[PDB]
Amino acid sequence: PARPITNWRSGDVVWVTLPSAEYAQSQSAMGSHPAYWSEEATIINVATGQRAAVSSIKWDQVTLNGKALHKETHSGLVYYQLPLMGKINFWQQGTTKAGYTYNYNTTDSDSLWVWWDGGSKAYLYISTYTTMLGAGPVNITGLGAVGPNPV
Repeated sequence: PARPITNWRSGDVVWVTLPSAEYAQSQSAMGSHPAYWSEEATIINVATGQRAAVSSIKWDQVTLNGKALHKETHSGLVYYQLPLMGKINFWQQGTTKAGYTYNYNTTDSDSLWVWWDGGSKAYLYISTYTTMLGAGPVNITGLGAVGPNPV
């Protein structure tokens, strides 16, 4: 059977869709820097072909290289980190209008962050510098390579 969507490995390719994404000026888990986020996001492991709604995944069971994801609580809410190698690339769905991240001209690598209440609701966040794709709602597609476990 195919590797489950909850099992990630370094070097995996992650394709994400953020339907009706909204702009947040300050993402608590991203150093209070801006982010686009969606509550109807889907996540795809491109090489394995497996996929699921982000809100369908139990994020405290997701692993990267067999290790639980790093998690942080900010203002009482829990966020889970899927680190990348390189940056997160995103654009307006169906267009060539690209977004860019907060650290758009640094050598910093990005991370996907997921808020999960422990039930069947979850928000996917991607770093953005500003409202270059609008304040929302805007359909956004994202693409990254899963990175190593954070020290």
